[PDB]
Amino acid sequence: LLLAALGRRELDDRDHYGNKRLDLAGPLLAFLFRGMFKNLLKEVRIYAQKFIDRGKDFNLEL
Amino acid sequence: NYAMKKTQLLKEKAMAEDLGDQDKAKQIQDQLNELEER
Amino acid sequence: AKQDVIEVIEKAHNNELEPTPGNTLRQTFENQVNRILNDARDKTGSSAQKSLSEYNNFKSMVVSGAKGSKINISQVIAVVGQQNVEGKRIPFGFKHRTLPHFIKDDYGPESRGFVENSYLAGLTPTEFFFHAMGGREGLIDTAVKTAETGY
Amino acid sequence: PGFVGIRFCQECNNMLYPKEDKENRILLYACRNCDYQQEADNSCIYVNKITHEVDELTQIIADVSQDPTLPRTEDHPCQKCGHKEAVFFQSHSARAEDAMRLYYVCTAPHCGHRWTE
Amino acid sequence: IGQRIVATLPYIKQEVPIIIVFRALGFVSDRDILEHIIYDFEDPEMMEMVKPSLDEAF
Amino acid sequence: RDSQITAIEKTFEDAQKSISQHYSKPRVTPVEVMPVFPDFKMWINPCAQVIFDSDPAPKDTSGAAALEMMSQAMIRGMMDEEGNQFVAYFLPVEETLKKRKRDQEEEMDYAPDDVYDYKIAREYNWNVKNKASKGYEENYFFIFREGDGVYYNELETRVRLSKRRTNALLVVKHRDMNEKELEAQEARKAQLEN
Amino acid sequence: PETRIEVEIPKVNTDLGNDLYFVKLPNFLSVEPRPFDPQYYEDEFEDEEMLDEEGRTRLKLKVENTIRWRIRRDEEGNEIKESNARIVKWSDGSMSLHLGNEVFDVYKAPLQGDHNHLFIRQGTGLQGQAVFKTKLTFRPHSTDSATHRKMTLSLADTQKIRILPMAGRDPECQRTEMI
Amino acid sequence: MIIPVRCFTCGKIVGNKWEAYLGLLQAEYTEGDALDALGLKRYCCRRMLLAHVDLIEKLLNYAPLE
Amino acid sequence: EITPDLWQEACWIVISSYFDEKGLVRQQLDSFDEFIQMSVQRIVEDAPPIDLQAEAQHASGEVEEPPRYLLKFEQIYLSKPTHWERDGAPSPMMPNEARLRNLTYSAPLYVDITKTVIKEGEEQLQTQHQKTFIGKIPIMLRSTYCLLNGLTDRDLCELNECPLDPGGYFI
Amino acid sequence: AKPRQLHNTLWGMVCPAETPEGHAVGLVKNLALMAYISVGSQPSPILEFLEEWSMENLEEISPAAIADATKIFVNGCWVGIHKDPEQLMNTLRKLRRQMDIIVSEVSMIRDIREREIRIYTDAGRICRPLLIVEKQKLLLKKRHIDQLKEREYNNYSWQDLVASGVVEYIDTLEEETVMLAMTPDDLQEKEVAYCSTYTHCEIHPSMILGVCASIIPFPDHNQSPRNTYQSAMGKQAMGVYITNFHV
Ligand SMILES: [Zn+2]
Ligand SMILES: [Zn+2]
Ligand SMILES: [Zn+2]
Repeated sequence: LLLAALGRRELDDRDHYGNKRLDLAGPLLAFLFRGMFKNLLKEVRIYAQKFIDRGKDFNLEL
Repeated sequence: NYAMKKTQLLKEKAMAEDLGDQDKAKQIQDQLNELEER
Repeated sequence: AKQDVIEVIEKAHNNELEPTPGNTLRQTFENQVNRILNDARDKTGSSAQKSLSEYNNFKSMVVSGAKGSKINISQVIAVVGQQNVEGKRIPFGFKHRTLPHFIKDDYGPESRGFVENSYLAGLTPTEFFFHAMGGREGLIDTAVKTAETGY
Repeated sequence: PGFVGIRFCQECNNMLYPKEDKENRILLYACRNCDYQQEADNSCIYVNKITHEVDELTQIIADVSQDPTLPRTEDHPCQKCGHKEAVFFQSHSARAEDAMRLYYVCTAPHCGHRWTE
Repeated sequence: IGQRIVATLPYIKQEVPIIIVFRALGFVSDRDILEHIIYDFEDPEMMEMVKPSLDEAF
Repeated sequence: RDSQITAIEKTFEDAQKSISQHYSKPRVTPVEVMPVFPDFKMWINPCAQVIFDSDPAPKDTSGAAALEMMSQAMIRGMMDEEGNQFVAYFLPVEETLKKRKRDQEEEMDYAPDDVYDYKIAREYNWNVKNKASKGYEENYFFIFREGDGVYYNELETRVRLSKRRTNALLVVKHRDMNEKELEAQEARKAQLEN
Repeated sequence: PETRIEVEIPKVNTDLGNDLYFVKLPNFLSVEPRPFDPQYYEDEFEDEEMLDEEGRTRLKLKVENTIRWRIRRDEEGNEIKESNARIVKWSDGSMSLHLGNEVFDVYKAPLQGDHNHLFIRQGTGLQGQAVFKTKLTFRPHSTDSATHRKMTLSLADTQKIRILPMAGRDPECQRTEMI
Repeated sequence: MIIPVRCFTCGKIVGNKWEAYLGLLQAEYTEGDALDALGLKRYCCRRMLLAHVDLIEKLLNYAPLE
Repeated sequence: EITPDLWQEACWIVISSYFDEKGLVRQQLDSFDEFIQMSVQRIVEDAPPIDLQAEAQHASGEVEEPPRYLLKFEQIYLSKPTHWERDGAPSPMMPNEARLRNLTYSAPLYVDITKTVIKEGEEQLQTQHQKTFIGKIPIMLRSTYCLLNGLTDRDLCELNECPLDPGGYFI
Repeated sequence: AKPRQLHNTLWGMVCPAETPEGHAVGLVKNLALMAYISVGSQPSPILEFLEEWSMENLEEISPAAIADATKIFVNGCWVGIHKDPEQLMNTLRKLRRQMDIIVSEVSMIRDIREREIRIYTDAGRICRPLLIVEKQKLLLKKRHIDQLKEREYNNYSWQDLVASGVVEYIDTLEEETVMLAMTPDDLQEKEVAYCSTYTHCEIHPSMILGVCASIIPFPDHNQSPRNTYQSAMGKQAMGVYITNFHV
């Protein structure tokens, strides 16, 4: 930052492609799948919660 | 007739899904005939 | 034109160029090179005009005023010319240079966007890309002004 | 005028700042935290080059001599080693960039001599 | 008088003076801090530029 | 398990069968067929792969001639002014090259009374990694012997040399290996069976 | 001043022949230095798990494309060495690697840039033997084979995914377990 | 997809020559020589066979409707 | 070296080789395959294992140390595209079948789960439920996980599919 | 306007003409014919290779030693500093040119004046293959071509070319420290030396055009905006879009 401020270095260009990356089908789906799976675990949590707080046994298949 | 895929899929599935090597060979014999059969 | 530009570029590199009142050296330098290249394009265009026969059909569409102008004739027959973005010569998009094919701190004609071919001769990839850079701007402005003037 | 730079406290290694000797009327350097203190060396508190008169040589580095993307001239033998091949480029610093002045570096290893003409 | 440097840290509802961030990382002396920034103390020009931030975190 | 061992065995029996057409461009014909075997002579030697960061070749020799000089070069570990150990690279003179080549014509491994001269060229930092270290990647080399076959060896040890920062002449006289040195090869040789 | 180093060490000998080629086999090809015997065989006990298709992908290449050699004794007891791989030279100067009955292309390229050398360590020194001059590069022919389709995954060489054989009534499995 | 029956510009029948042209194409004839053999000299006619793409060969790969 | 005369031939021959080597959607096919091969497992293990503790009923009249159930996800499995008829009978799901039946060209996913319960310092019984069924993931066409993977020209048209299709899209 | 504008950085990576002319003008782009996007790979082989090299690891090095040393960033992670990075870069290049430690997607950038080494192995890096130029002479000789004209029979390919260190994949970020020739048949001769230090040569400059832009004949003989409109119009042209269209 100082270098640029001192003018010893030219500013970075947001449109310079050297500063850019393209999100392919991998990161795209991974970004989705991460959220959907992580929340899915809450479903398993609450389901087990219903049985196990009662001290009962939760069938994970459900 | 279009079941070449079905026979090929059946033979391909059996080879990895079946623990015996004989099933893949028996399917392979049918598979060679399949070029004419379809 | 290329030689004259090179000579001026070297004088500039030698810092022999006088900054006019108010303007800086770089500003007068930019002005000088642009002037020379514009003059080159204009002079070559003029020479093309003077060479066109009355059966030349671009000129027939220019003197009737129906479609085209002497500048288009210059670009097709004589030379395409300097390709500008924001009114200026092609900028050093890469670090201190316009393309990986040119060397750092290269202010030469084709190095900064001066297309030395006419469209009939076709554009070399560097000057082809410089013409692409110049042509994209018009399309973008075309797309946004409709949104400003309607309001 | 010179150029004042940052100094760190030997005690806390924090930056040291100038203070006047209110009695002897002289300049002192003192740590803003601990009373660590020493007598100042410049008599100059600050400098600000408005013209930006600068020794471009300090920011130029010899490592650029091997840059393959740098123009080379057989026309300018190295003033230090005399080697014919030298790289040349402009001073990319706001006031130096406005001046468009050129810098030359030798295309010879361990020589790397950099000069302007 | 000016040119203080602040970092917009994620989840931090307000911008934070960076010299504080270096002390917070455990690089508590200004020497340490600059050692991670001003790799070469031979730069009076750059050293003079961080002072606004150093003052804010002094 | 046995169905795969059986499948592997088939490949050895099939490998002696002759070839009659190219896998494409069938109009072409075969010049030479060679089987691939491990070099039974070379495995007993504690082989180390030396990887340099940049070209070590001697300035006076170009092309195929230059590689011959480097191929017979000798390298030694040294201890510097600060006590850090490094590697010295020594190159043979033409006379040393003649002696080394001469021994092949006389069918001798080395002459017990002769001495071989090598002079230091450059100093290098060293890193030695072998198969017992985690994540080691296998490098191989094949020796082609026309009319005989292909004999290969695996590079069990990898040495990386990078330019560092003592003008030494290495004069080496050879002797036969002792009982412990032969045992030192055989302990290394044991990775070839069971 | 010339630092004089006089040393006595045994010479380690190498028979370098006429041509030396460097070889790094891609993940779908491999080489075994021990003589192949079904007895004392390498413990390649992968299949007992009743593997999925990623496991069979690696297993198929590991079992079928691993180059091995063995010592065989004839009826008179003379030892004949058999290898399952052999290299063939063609009239146009090209080459090919043969792994049993299957055929693979071999392109000759001289080793540019990398200064890779063979040395033998003795005590504190290394005795030079050779510099690699040319390397072998391989590519599979025989596109009609099903094996070529699965080799695409071989690069996959923390857990890695598996493929079930598309088997089971899954909708029924869902419906029934949820009861 | 399949050879046009007639030359788009002039009207000469070009549908009855594609198999002949393919026979000529088996040999090392340049695309121009086949037309020369088939006697198609005006470029309007020549463009018809020179630019044709016989995709119907691909269309036959699909399973048949007994 | 290559003369200017042959450099033009060499140049288009090299480009042709590139088009033999890499198709036009290589990065997509590669990304989806990598998503299936690496990122999906990475995402699975990247989740923290669950530790659930029963809400104290205080029925004992004392501050209870309620039993807690723990789960950790292990191995991941992905079948090939599978179509189950209404009866759940599994059959290969072909892209054209999914297209005509407006199905989703997807394959079911399975994961190994170790179930656990930790009763104070008293015995805990960590147990496991292997190859549990997770949702169905659509496969990108022509990926390695497709059924039209590495399939020859004869096969694809026989599968009523186009052999020139680069893939890289989902159904 | 910048996000819609055709920046120099797009050369050879993104087609310069093929973009929608509507509100998506300049925002929506299309890839050049030889543009490849890194799928991504782990840095682990490289990290140990760096740690064993003459790199003072960042976790190990003294601040004073960082001044006259390049800072190495891997996937942007600053991991250490190096005192003679040219030797490092030579090694790193040598490795990539063999596809050994350094896989073929990785991009290693040495900022000479800046003293930075940025190594990227992650995914999403758009890159393209380029010819390597060591001297003012090609790495690609007739033996490669002779093998390749027969590529119909023998499968000689890119893998052999890169594994042999004749071709290399340069990423946009790395393309700033390479000196690139357009053609070896002309940029290896000289009249008055312009560069004399080329590092790469374009395989073929027409490969900067995209899919719709590559059907255009004589695109350098047209005003570029017209080319853009054709590029757009190539997306509206009717035709046989697939062989199973009847199914
Ligand atoms: Zn203090
Ligand atoms: Zn010099
Ligand atoms: Zn006609």
